[PDB]
Amino acid sequence: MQTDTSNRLKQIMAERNLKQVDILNLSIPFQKKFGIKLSKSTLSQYVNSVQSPDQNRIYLLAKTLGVSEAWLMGFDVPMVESK
Repeated sequence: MQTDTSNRLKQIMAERNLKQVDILNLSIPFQKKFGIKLSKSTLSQYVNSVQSPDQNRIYLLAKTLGVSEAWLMGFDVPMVESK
């Protein structure tokens, strides 16, 4: 069994009372440190199950939110310990 990245993002937003604006703004310092861009439009496509994140944007969002990258991809693993 597994889930998808859209469900994982929705779990984050329910656990921590976040909206997409919070996710995107929390990511800004990480986008600069890692050299990985994420736009408002792209993040909405991930939450609405229109596209899956590529390798670089999983890494960005897993570091931003402090969660396992395998978990954020939708595998049935622990939320925190990969990377």
